[PDB]
Amino acid sequence: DRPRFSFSIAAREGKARTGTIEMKRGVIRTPAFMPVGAATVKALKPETVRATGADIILGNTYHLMLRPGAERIAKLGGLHSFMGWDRPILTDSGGYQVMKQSEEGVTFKSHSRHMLSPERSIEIQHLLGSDIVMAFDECTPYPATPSRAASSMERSMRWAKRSRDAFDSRKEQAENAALFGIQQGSVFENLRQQSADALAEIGFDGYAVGGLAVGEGQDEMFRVLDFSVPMLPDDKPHYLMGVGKPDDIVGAVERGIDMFDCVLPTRSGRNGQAFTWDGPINIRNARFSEDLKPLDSECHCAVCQKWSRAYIHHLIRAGEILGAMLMTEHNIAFYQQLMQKIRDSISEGRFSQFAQDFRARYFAR
Amino acid sequence: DRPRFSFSIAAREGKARTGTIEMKRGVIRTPAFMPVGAATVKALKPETVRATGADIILGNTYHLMLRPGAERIAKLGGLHSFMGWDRPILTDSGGYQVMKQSEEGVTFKSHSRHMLSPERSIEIQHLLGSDIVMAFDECTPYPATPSRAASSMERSMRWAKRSRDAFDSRKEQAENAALFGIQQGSVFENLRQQSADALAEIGFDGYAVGGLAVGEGQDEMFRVLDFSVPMLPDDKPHYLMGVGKPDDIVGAVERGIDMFDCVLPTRSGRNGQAFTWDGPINIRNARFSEDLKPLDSECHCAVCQKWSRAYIHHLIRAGEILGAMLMTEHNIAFYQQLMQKIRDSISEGRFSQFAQDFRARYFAR
Ligand SMILES: Nc1nc2[nH]cnc2c(=O)[nH]1
Ligand SMILES: Nc1nc2[nH]cnc2c(=O)[nH]1
Ligand SMILES: [Zn+2]
Ligand SMILES: [Zn+2]
Repeated sequence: DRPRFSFSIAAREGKARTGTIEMKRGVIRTPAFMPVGAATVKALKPETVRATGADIILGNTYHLMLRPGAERIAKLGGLHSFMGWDRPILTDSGGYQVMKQSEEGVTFKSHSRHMLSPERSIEIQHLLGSDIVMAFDECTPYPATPSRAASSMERSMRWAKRSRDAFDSRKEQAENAALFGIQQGSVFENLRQQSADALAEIGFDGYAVGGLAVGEGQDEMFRVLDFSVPMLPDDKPHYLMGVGKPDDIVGAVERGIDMFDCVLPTRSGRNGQAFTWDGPINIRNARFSEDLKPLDSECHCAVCQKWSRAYIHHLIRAGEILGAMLMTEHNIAFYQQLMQKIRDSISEGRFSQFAQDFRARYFAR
Repeated sequence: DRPRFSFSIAAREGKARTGTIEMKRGVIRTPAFMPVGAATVKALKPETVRATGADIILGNTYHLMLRPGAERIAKLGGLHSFMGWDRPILTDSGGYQVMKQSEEGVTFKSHSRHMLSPERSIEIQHLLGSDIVMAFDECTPYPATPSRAASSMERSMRWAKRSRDAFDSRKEQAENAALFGIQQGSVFENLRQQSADALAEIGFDGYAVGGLAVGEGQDEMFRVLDFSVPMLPDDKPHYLMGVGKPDDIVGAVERGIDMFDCVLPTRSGRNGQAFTWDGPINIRNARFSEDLKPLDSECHCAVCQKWSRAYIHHLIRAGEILGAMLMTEHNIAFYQQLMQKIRDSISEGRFSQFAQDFRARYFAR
């Protein structure tokens, strides 16, 4: 009864947009942050992930195809049933993480040798029962010569067409899921343009900006976004893969990005870093040992309603699992509250002021 | 408004009893199992601990006096506030875990040298804000000569009197908390009798059987319980410290024990062992990789409502925190459901049949 995929832009401010993606398993409010999930968002039950405000999570073809295996997950009823998350899941395509390359695909050894190709990647994502399927692309190293960036991007575009065809051949997948293409081209405007043109000629439900989670720094990332995002179709979602810190997200939204994923909130949380509106803090630091305030005194999350910095400091220093649980829940909730403030401010025509106020306070520390 | 400590026996069957302990922070249904908590029941939020049915948890003087420190916990508002558990907490006294002994107390080095004595143990437990305070006792090694068991037990009884006096001197503690004595005497009936007599002459709110979590095996433990529990005052709770496996608990209840604590459900859970009515299972075993049944198909816990053996097998093999969370919640819930079945069967006059049926199925596997 519900739409397969319908993106609607409710409001804009500059290049920023806010809206919704309606899918069969739920609505995704944009700009959106996707928590990253080995068939788990680390240290969180799915109900807790949802309680933080997340509408969609990310799963990884590369990990799940090895453990527990794609056919096995399908036999067990699909990834949603397996992990107990009934809302949308976006799966990355696997070629990027895994990085022997050839025109056919990539061969690799598990940490046993396996192969991935556009066709196999689409099939794996089908067996998992993904809602948003990513085209199978190639990682371009950074830095790269223009010529190597070009040949990598061109192979990715041929693989994008193969991904489109494989997805469209599987009628249940094409009826129930969406397919996103991935723009490549390293930091080079002409290659980014050729990549955007190729992807739009194939046609996708959404367009990711790939190849920018590669250590280039925020200034260069923003420079590339400045020219790259306008090349993508305006009427489809724009997904910046693997980004990022809170300020990266704000600046990327200012440049027209609608969707994000990053391991930072989960990974940092486990390692004692909590995100706050006054910047990140390292909860293991001695200065928190008697601090009865919550991690952030404006955060609405359940952790900040119930436990102090002092307690969480104690747990993390003791290596206690509950410490990782509480830090991760707070960090994912912080990211979701950031996205909510972004959405509300764009809707209300005050996103420019929000971004300025956010940066002033976040970097004052 | 609520009672400091009121034990009522509602029903009996043989030596088994069922009833309630009313305290200021809540009611404890007996026979009771206390999950063990570094100011956390490992991998569980307090609300989850409560959702499993637990009425009371155990905390440890020895660990908390070093990390984060007893004065520090008191400055932060007490252990209940610090960890977010508002119901009763029983604290062990520290002398046992820590095991230089003298009549004054025990000196030890942290894994810095510290001292514990009856007076300091009571003070630490006061600073933590414990509801049930344990007398400061000595660990008798197993095996022990009769003479060494006697001298150890006698020192423990002198320390029990010092514990009583220190507790009674602190009027807020004596008004709001309860004090339990600990019977010692190794495996020797005459020493167990002398110990029970000394404790009853001092007078306590409850009586623990100490010195039986020492590797003697179930047959010998039961033999000692057979004569030791009847020596304790009938009208106060009987607490078997550090026990045990499900069958240990059932047999100990048959011998008049009302309260238990053990790390098994939490520790085993993290290491992949799940308790079921058909005995323990090792969820990492290959036989569970495609098993869509829950950990136990009769268990009422939230884990068994929502996730399969196959998923939990995957999580534990992957080293995922959620695996430890789910295993621990299920195991603590299993223990609580065991206690509930024990309480109901005693109340209904069918505990003998329950124990027989339980053992037949648990050991059939
Ligand atoms: N498939 C894919 N995933 C990514 N995650 C971060 N960057 C990328 C990329 O370029 N491609
Ligand atoms: N204090 C104390 N704690 C225990 N836990 C298990 N056995 C004992 C004991 O004999 N004394
Ligand atoms: Zn928070
Ligand atoms: Zn269960």
